Amino acid sequence: KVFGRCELAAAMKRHGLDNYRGYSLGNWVCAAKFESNFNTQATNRNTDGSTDYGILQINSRWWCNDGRTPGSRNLCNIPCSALLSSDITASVNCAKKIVSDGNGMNAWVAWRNRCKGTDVQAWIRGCRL
Ligand SMILES: [Cl-]
Repeated sequence: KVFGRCELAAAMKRHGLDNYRGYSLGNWVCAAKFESNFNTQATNRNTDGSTDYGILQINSRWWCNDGRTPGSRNLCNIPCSALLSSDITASVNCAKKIVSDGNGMNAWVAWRNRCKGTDVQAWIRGCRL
């Protein structure tokens, strides 16, 4: 499904992402906007044979196993199919692991290039959280 901005903000806050590992909620909402345009079903194929899945575009080479990616490490220990659900729990749980591995939100290029450096709290402005 396609989430609305405040709708996603509320779901992410309920899932403990606000200020997780030092990243305020706005960062996560901004990343999702530019990574998948708030669509839980977005997929992107990469040159290395990997694919990015879901609202947070989680990669199959390191994080989830999709069964067609060479050198897959499955660090979140979940099939990539689970990250295409309308429910964001699995994606969020994996996202928490990705940010904890020691490089914060730099794993997400859309966040890195289009969110970082801007006023990200503007992404949750107007929402009841
Ligand atoms: Cl899969």
